[PDB]
Amino acid sequence: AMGQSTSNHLWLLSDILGQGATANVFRGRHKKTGDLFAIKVFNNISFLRPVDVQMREFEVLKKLNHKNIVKLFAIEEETTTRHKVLIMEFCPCGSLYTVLEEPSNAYGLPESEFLIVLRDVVGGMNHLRENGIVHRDIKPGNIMRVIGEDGQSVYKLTDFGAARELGTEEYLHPDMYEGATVDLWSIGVTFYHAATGSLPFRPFEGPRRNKEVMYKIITGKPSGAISGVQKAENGPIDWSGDMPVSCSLSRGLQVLLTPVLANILEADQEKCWGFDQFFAETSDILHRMVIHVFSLQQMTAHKIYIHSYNTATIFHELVYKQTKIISSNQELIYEGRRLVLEPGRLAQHFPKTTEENPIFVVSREPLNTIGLIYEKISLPKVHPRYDLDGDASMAKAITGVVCYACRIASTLLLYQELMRKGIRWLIELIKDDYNETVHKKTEVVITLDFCIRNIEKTVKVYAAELGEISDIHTKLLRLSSSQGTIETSLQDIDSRLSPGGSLADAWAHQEGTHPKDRNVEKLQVLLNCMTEIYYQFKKDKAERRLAYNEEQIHKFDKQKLYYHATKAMTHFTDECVKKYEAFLNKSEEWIRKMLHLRKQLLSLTNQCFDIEEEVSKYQEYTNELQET
Ligand SMILES: CC(C)Oc1cncnc1-c1ccc2c(c1)N[C@@H](Nc1cc([C@@H](C)N3CCN(C(=O)CC(F)(F)F)CC3)ccn1)N2
Repeated sequence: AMGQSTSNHLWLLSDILGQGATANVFRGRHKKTGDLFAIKVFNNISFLRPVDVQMREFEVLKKLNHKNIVKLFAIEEETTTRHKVLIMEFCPCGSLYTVLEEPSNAYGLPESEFLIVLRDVVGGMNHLRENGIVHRDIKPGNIMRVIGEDGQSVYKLTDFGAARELGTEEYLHPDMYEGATVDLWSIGVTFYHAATGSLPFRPFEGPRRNKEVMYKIITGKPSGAISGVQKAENGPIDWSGDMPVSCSLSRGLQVLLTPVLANILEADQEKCWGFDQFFAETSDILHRMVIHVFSLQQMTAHKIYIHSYNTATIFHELVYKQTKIISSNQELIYEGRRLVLEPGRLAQHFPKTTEENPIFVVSREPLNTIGLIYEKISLPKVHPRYDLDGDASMAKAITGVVCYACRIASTLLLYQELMRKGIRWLIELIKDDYNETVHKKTEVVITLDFCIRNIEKTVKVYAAELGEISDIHTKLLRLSSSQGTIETSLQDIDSRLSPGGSLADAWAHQEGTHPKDRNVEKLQVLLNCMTEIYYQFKKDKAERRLAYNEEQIHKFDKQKLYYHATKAMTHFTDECVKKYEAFLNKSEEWIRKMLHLRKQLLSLTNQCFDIEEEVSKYQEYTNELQET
């Protein structure tokens, strides 16, 4: 229907993207070119109208250009109203707030996506700081997303510098609710929200007329606690200086991210960081690369963040911080071959590793098997009330839980398939140690046997030495005999290394789950059915009221969403989880049987080397006879 216009651009007010206090932005096009731009039509601008200062202000912001900041192309005045309109580049993909509405990120964004936002936000925020311009109000609803040429998102800043001539309540700083840290506060709240999927400080009901408690939480924040939430009405505050279990981030990343947030989330400027320390420590985190490590004994995958110029000694040490294995017993395997790392080798030249093909870590010393430990979350109660707004929030919650369950279920299958290979490779590598012990033993055996005969023949070729010649002769059979006693014990190990030898991995090819089971794809089918219903309830919430037929289909759909969820989690716990714990139970035992075999065969190999010294002495010594 009706739609406003300008000299160069036009748009209909139906296509609405954002409703701000001073303005409204809609989806618009250029009057020749037809390209999309965001139209900021200023509403109620007369008592201001500083065509004096804002002219110069917006002209300055126009040429201000960077890849991580929304570009202001032009400022025009409307035809029908003489209103001033900023025309900016259109971000097709929404804001960070829109992505956090997605249930897949209800418990936090993917680790990779978190690094993109973090990198872009700081760089954009840093570009305005070099110009002195500073924001304070940075919020996911104010951080837009577009898709870059490489396909991965690029985040930009967009509605800053609007606080001089005339913070989100949840992202406000304690003293400003009623410098250096006051900047950094809303960003840390943003970063906690992108990693966890929820806000740091939460009263029980929430941000309403009982919001005085919230302010006490912020003002009562002890130490380097990054979060504080009361789980009951008017109850105590559960404080924590670490991140939750539902966090999709790797544990190695949390160790570096935690100090940043603890130091950038505190009201006192005495003990809190500046933009320089902040830019330094996070930029420190982004330049490090990731090397994927799977501890095969304990079944835990790891992401070690290292600078490319760091050595392999701190690498073993940092690995000790996550697997707690001392560097000298840590043994690496890669692409099924053992891997030798010099203590001073740089990380740039490490082999290329992924989570589906990492560097395995094995230890001779026993280690407990932990597995993936994630937080068990059940479904919430579905009320029969028709509150569409309530039905929408409940849809995001219940669908996000199954998203979490489906990611873990996808992680558990990865762990098993990874366990299965690392086990199959390990035995062929330890048998190579077995291929090598008889190996090196054959050098001793024929030299020894013939050596005894030369001494056993010289008695025929030719009282004093004859009595001991026999005695050395007894000892040479004492050792040829012991060469004979261990020889029997190594073929016994060979019977177990053989298929069906009580060490085979056939158990691993049976108990757990496989991609052939297709258990993860099955849950995404039901989970997709649920999200469209979710995005539909938002669409019904936007109407505020629905016609009759649609309200009853909405009541039909809201009930199938519960039935879908129960169907998936039941398939999750009764098939995927249980068959995983059974694969984990038989996993600790087989390593015990493998590490036991590795220590005995170990000894037999040194006993064979133990013996080599004895035949190296009799090799010479007695043939070492001196004579004119
Ligand atoms: C909101 C306030 C902070 O906004 C500003 C304030 N100050 C300065 N700049 C901005 C500013 C600048 C650039 C842009 C935005 C805001 N919003 C942004 N794009 C968009 C895209 C979207 C995404 C979900 N899709 C929605 C469907 N869809 C439409 O077209 C529907 C239609 F057809 F009905 F329109 C295509 C777009 C959402 C929100 N913003 N792009």
